Amino acid sequence: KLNDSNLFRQQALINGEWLDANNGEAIDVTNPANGDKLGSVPKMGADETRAAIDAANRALPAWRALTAKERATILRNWFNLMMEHQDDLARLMTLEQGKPLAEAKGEISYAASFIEWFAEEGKRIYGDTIPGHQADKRLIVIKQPIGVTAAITPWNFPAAMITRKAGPALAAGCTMVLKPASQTPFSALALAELAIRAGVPAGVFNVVTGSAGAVGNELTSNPLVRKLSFTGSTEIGRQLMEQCAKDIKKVSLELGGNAPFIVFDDADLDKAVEGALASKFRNAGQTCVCANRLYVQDGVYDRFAEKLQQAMSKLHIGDGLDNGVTIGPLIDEKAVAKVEEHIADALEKGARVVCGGKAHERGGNFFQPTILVDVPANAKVSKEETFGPLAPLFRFKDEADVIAQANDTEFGLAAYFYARDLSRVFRVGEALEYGIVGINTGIISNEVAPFGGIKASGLGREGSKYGIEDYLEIKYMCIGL
Amino acid sequence: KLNDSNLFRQQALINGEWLDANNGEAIDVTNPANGDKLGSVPKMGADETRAAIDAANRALPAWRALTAKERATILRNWFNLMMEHQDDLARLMTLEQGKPLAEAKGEISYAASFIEWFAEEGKRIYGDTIPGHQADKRLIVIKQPIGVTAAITPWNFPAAMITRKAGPALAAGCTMVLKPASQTPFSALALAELAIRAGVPAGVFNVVTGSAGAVGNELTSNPLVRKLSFTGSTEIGRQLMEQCAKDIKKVSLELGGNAPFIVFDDADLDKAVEGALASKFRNAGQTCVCANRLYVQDGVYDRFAEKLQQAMSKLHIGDGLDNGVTIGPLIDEKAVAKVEEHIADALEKGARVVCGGKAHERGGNFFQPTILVDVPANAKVSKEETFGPLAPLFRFKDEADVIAQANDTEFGLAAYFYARDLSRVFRVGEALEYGIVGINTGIISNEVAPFGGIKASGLGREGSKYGIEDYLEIKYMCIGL
Amino acid sequence: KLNDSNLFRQQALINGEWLDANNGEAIDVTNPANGDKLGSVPKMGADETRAAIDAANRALPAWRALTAKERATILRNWFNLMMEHQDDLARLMTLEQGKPLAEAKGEISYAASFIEWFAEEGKRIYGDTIPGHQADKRLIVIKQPIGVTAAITPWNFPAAMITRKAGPALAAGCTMVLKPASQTPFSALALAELAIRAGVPAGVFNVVTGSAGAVGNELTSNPLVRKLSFTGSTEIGRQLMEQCAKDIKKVSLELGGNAPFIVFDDADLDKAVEGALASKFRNAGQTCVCANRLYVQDGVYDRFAEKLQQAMSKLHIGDGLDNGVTIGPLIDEKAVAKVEEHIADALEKGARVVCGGKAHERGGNFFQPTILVDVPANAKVSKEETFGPLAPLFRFKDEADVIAQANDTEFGLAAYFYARDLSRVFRVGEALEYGIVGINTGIISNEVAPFGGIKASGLGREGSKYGIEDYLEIKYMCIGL
Amino acid sequence: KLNDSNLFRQQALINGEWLDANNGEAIDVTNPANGDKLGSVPKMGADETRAAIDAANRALPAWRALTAKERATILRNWFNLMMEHQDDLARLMTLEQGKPLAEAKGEISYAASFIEWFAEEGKRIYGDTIPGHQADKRLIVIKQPIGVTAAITPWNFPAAMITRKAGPALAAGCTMVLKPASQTPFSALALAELAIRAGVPAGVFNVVTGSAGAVGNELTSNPLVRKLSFTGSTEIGRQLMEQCAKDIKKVSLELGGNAPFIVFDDADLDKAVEGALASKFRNAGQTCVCANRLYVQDGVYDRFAEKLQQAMSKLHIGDGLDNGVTIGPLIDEKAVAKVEEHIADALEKGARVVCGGKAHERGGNFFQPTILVDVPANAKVSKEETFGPLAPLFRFKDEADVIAQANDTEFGLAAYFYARDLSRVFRVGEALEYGIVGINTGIISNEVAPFGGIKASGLGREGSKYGIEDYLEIKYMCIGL
Ligand SMILES: NC(=O)c1ccc[n+]([C@@H]2O[C@H](COP(=O)([O-])OP(=O)(O)OC[C@H]3O[C@@H](n4cnc5c(N)ncnc54)[C@H](OP(=O)(O)O)[C@@H]3O)[C@@H](O)[C@H]2O)c1
Ligand SMILES: NC(=O)c1ccc[n+]([C@@H]2O[C@H](COP(=O)([O-])OP(=O)(O)OC[C@H]3O[C@@H](n4cnc5c(N)ncnc54)[C@H](OP(=O)(O)O)[C@@H]3O)[C@@H](O)[C@H]2O)c1
Repeated sequence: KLNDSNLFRQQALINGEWLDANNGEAIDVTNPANGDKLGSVPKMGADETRAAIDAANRALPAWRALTAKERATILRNWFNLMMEHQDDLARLMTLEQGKPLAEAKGEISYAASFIEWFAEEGKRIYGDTIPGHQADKRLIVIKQPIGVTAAITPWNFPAAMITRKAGPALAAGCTMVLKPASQTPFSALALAELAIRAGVPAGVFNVVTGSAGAVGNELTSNPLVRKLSFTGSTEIGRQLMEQCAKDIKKVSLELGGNAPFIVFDDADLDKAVEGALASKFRNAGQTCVCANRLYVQDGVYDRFAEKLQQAMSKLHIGDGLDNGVTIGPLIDEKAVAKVEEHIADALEKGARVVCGGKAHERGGNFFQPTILVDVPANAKVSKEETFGPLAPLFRFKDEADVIAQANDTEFGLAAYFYARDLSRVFRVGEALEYGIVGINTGIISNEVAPFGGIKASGLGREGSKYGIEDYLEIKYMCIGL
Repeated sequence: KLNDSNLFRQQALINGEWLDANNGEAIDVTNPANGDKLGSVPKMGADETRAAIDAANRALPAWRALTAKERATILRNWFNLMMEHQDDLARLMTLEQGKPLAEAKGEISYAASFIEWFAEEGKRIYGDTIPGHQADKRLIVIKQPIGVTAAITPWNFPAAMITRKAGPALAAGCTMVLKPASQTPFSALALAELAIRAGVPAGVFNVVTGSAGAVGNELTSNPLVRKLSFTGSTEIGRQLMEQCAKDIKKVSLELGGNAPFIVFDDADLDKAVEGALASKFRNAGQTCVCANRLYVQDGVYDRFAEKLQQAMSKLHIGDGLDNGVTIGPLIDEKAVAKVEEHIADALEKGARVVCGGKAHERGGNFFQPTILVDVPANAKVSKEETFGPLAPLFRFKDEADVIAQANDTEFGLAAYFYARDLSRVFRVGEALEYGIVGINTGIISNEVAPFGGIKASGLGREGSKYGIEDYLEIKYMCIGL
Repeated sequence: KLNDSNLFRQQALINGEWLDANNGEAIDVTNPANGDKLGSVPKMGADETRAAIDAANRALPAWRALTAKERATILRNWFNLMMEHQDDLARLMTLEQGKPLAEAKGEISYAASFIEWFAEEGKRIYGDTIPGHQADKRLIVIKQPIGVTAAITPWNFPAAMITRKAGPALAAGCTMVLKPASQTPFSALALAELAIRAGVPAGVFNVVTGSAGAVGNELTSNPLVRKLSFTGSTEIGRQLMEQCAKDIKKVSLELGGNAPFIVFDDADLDKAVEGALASKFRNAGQTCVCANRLYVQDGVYDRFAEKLQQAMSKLHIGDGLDNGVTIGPLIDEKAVAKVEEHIADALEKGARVVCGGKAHERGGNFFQPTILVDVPANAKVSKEETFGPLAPLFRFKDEADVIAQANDTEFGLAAYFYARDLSRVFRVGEALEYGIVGINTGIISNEVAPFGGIKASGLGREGSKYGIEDYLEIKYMCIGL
Repeated sequence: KLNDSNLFRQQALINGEWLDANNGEAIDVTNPANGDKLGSVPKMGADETRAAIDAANRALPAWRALTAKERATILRNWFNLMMEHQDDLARLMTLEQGKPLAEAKGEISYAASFIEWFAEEGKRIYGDTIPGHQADKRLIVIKQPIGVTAAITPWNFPAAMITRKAGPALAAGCTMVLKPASQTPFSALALAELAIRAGVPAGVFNVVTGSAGAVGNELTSNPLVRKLSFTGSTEIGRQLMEQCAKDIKKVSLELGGNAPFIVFDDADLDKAVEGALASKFRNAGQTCVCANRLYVQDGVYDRFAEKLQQAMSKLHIGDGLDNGVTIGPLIDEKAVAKVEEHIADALEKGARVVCGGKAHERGGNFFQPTILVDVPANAKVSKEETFGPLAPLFRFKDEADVIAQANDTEFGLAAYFYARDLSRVFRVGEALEYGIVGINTGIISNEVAPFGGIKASGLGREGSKYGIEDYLEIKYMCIGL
């Protein structure tokens, strides 16, 4: 398999040391395309996690004390190494998580861009001087690393989730203990390996593998951890925020979404269809910003449905390492069951399957890209994140009406719409209750803009100048002359 | 009492209406100097709070839709009214909370400044344009009001605590339901009255008085509330943050502090003493940023102690309405009990009373300005928040030792130090784990600088350009050409 | 006359004293509507200007040394006084410059807004801290007043031109010597009077009246003057910039414009006509941002021309003090002469007058609002600033053609266009070589956005956070630990 | 000689082509250490410069149209190449300009950092959105490249002067025509060569060699050039600013300095001496920020003078290619003469040579580091830029006195002072009329902070987030809904 075999790691990284769990237990990792065992990863608990936090704390003063340029040098080394080893990293990711190799290569590039961006940002952590309240007073604001930080990351973007958190943390001058998804830990550990090679000192970046709560409970209850960042389900987000209350930790969360994708009568339809295909079926729909509800205005509903159906039959389901495959398997059978459930629920409420609608002939974790039409506003899918390759099409008549429908949810991460009228664009863009709004495009991803949710969708922002804020503390100094 | 009798309110403000509780129950409010009943306020519960939230929700679109200048006009009217009625407002505050009239006048001025500052800041909510990731993409960031907000405020700064939250909320384009302290609600309600007179529309700013549980539980559990701001004890902060997890609310907290006040060998000792007197004994020590631990270097310990004792003998205890009174009573008998406990604890651990030491001859809520020496680091008085006119005094050797001692706490709000050497000032200023650092000054309060805590001391900042951020949501728009 | 007779001043203000010229010579000021003498102002020269500069220099340390808040108090007093005396100030302006009373009241309000805006901005002059290049280095940037400043202002906006320069100068902590237009000096002197009443100290703001080059030569050659701001003709801009080279003065310039006004096929035509009317005929076309060239796409040319002609009928010419008058006289005979020359030049090159086109029946400085068609691109009116009620109409074919035509000029001040298509709006908005671009609106004026030109049109910006920059010097401080 | 022989170029670079002058005339370049001919560069004039401007103009749309990241990729390649070829570039520079090899290597590294920094800054050109003046208005500010730019650079920092201007220009999206110093053109042309290798397209960066005004007259009179940046003498700065007035060009200037270096009673003397040695004798005192006047307080004057004299023994004069040489030759005989003239005027006015005092035994351009004492304020050296290894020592009594003396000059570039007292540091730091202030350090150079002068010392800033502003135009767009 790999050009560089040392990128494949079956041990956790704590304080510069590759280690097994104290008790020797491991978690098996399997290939979602076929069920084959790829390897394993330590099943760590509180004790190893505690040791990792103590290592992060011990390494903090010396990391914090480096110049921004010397941190930038190390981080840029990390970035360069990621790009150098791109092919191996992509292969590793396809094997453990399932997405097509081209998608995985794209993710490596995107993931790496966070390391580069924040290396640069670290040199631009600006304080302020503020005109004084009295002639004999001087006011200075500085921004300093929050300290030891914890990160919990999901399985759907096994590389980019890491770098979206480690990038700003390390560039801020913080240290980090990261717990990657048990289903896709290899990508995280490979990045850890490249961090060593880049010159990241022992204890500055630690990767601890184990079962959800064992590691997580220690991360949220240890007062040395001053900041937690989590990406995943809304329910676990709730529990983690509750747990963080004891120490009044600063918490960043990127949670559930239920993205509306809105096509107005004045849209460029071919572009809407391309946007919809890219937005819905990226990572087989296993994305927090995937179109989950497709609202199409009555004037263009029939034409759009036809074009979308034409475009969808062109997708190739298969093993993500094979030529021309554009839809891989879902992560597990639990993901499949949810897609199945959403389809059944839409049917019981009067929707019609136009195409797909069932598990793929391959079985296992493979599901057919599917289109539902005549989907009513009371359907589960209208309220609940699908996380799979299902396009449900909601009809609409009126702009005010669709805005009300789009916003009628506790979530508020990404939304998309297609329209050409300037005034319409402003009205809809402004009225949508979402943290991210794609306008005439289905692909919004980059490292330079703030990515995050409002409402039940989360707290804080990732990427951009705003992204590093969450890892800093403001200090106000008032000097008496 | 008052020049304008209509400033004294004994009813809550909901949706522009002055109301009693539905069940007509009231909370009595007494004068802490003597125990006299001043009046009462409604004892509202979930029902009235719910109705207030619904009013704030209803009022939000039209408030949000005003220009920043028209919001500024209304807020500047409120500011001007506060300053016009300064004398009445100060009197009202002295009567209900106890502080000397001059301190109350000072607080009105400071409280009002937040309204003015944020009126101005509202016009300066700047979005961004960011260079695109592709030639056919445009990136725009806008900042919009988070929506309906809740505020819970304490008794120690009965006017400033209101304006530090209502100012940025309203200027951001949010609406607000505020629950003021049951011991000092009149200040809040007078401000409410002036908000009506200023042109603040019905439902934009609501003040609900009642039991903490009954009002607070509704604030934290109603999903229409998207943001909570609280100032008070660390334990209630923990509970409120837990409760906010359900809706993933944005939370601002300003909590406990245990402020170290550090005097180095090279300090101006007369200035250090002045700063210590101002910092420790302001509001009789009932301040979240009050000096709570006095660290004085070996070389100057004896001289500082002598000078401090000279300066303190000049302190005058009495009714806050009387000439020359500089120490008023504490807020209630439990305030006294805590101070008494901290003394008892330090003595049992081998400390010495240098002056004060017990409850004043007047009795009731009055307490003797107290200094302790020979206090060990594990004493209640040096680990917990005292909120009384009691200071332990510590000797230290050098820079390294005192920094370690200063930072050896779960808190992180304010710290102070006195030194003249430039290098020392940077070293100590940077090393202190506090959100606020006073350097050669004991008074750091203003509206223009970010005020808040790190660690267990809070989340978010109040005042300054950063203050309004906590009430805004960032929206990223990506336009496809 | 006036409600407050002391607003009418016939003396200059130097160092808090109302003075005549040393030689007692005066400049007569006449009413452009009828030629009546209104009064006179001192005809000052180098001597009095030098004394004004010395007074500004002398007052600088104490003005600079005030807190931002105390400068804000004084400037807000000035703002408030301007609004209080709005009616008198508007009357005074209509009498001396000619514009309709409603336009003059509008200008007072707009002029005043600069004083308020900058009073606020003075409190928000932010320095920086920058991460250091070495561990033992600290980098701090502060912004300080440039020092003594000079302002030269034109006759077309006799109040707003003052406040757009004095506002940011005084808020920055600078002092100022201002030379107003000889044709409209009363508005400037009234403002000066209000500055006294507001608490602006002697020598902080001085108004010297006199003949262009005598006062100007002293302003540009005196090394105590560190900054010059000028609004007027391009040719005088060139000369003043040349003169400022000796001392390497910081120079702000707002110069000539030749504003294209572009109407696309997909425009809302009624809104385009309304915008065109407002943009072209405001201040009788005597505005640096007035539509000077009207480009209308082939598909809508005929309809637009018809509608514009209908709308122009409801403009009423007369004395600006009379009810319903919407076009006053031009400033003088020379202005009438330039409009006649533009029309004559157009006609001899094949142009055709649609309506108007001759001096008004009243004579003097009154001119008929005029539409010209068949105007060649080599016509004086398509190349030069007209500053009169003259609307030439240009046909166009496609977007790329009109952009090339709009940009084919040395000027680059304001441009306007009307379109509904989102992509078109971006393409055109981005490609126009102008400092200010109105999109689907003819009225772009406010204090909060940066106003200024590119190319031969000027240097620097007025209004906004960028406006105060031109009156500050950046100071970089590098501290060695 | 060089590792990479193609770095040594004897032709100009215009539109991607290496060219001789139209008339084949060349300028000889000699080694200042011995007078040897190194080679020559074209003696170009108006015609070639005009062709270069046309080439820059032609290349602008496609350079402007790239994404910020693709410009960053090209610029980072340039940076990397500079660091890769550091040894050759350093050698080339030492040969043509004379400075020690270690100084030259340091300049290459410093010069390269501007290219890196601005590559990063280009991705961070932020526009704004501003809250509207009316509910139906939206305000957007964008920042766009100013267009074709011209740069004129001096001989003292033959690499860093180029990159300080080309860096921000190209990162802004501008194109550039650069005229390097005729005495040190090879460094510029080598950088040009690496720009080709980096992927900088033809016409984006042009280097035209020629003698002063020939090239300069065309740069300043050609209206396609919209921005000029110049570093050199004050007198040429004045002339260039005058010439730029015709087109109202945006002008950046870094001119003469006369840096005061102030040592207070409470300074660390050994550190002051080290700082003074580094500040005064870097590049043999041929730097715009070199200490030119040494003010030492009465209490420490004698001790400082003794220590400075001891330290001046650590200076080793010779060929910059030889081991341990720390002072090279001056640039030419005219430089030697000016130093001899300053010493003579100082002695004529009563000053005394403590050490050195005349040309170095080698002759040619070699001069002895000199200390003067007993220097009066009327000496030329107190008013004029020496640009040579001459340290004059002034005695001062107190703070107010030295501040007044320091500021008593038309210059305002760099100043330095040594003091430990916090209050003193603020007082003096704030009161100094300089763009750059070193505090307890003699070395202030970096790419992250704004570098530039006030008063007659310049316009604009180089390095930092501010550095790019001078190369952008602000565009205000106002959208009507
Ligand atoms: N991009 C996203 O915002 C995102 C990502 C993933 C899932 N989801 C949503 O969640 C749904 C299904 O849930 P899921 O199982 O994939 O995600 P989940 O339960 O929210 O878990 C996400 C990650 O958090 C860890 N985790 C769970 N509970 C924890 C705890 N108490 N303490 C510490 N860590 C804990 C898990 O670790 P283990 O791997 O060890 O179990 C997992 O890697 C999906 O269908 C999707 O809608 C969203
Ligand atoms: N860092 C600085 O601010 C700096 C730098 C250099 C000099 N100086 C000052 O000037 C003195 C040295 O004299 P200098 O002859 O080197 O100074 P200068 O006359 O200002 O020359 C500086 C550079 O600008 C070029 N130049 C001069 N006039 C020009 C014009 N009209 N158009 C276009 N380019 C023009 C020259 O090119 P050519 O080589 O082709 O003649 C030279 O390389 C020093 O003693 C110092 O005080 C200061």
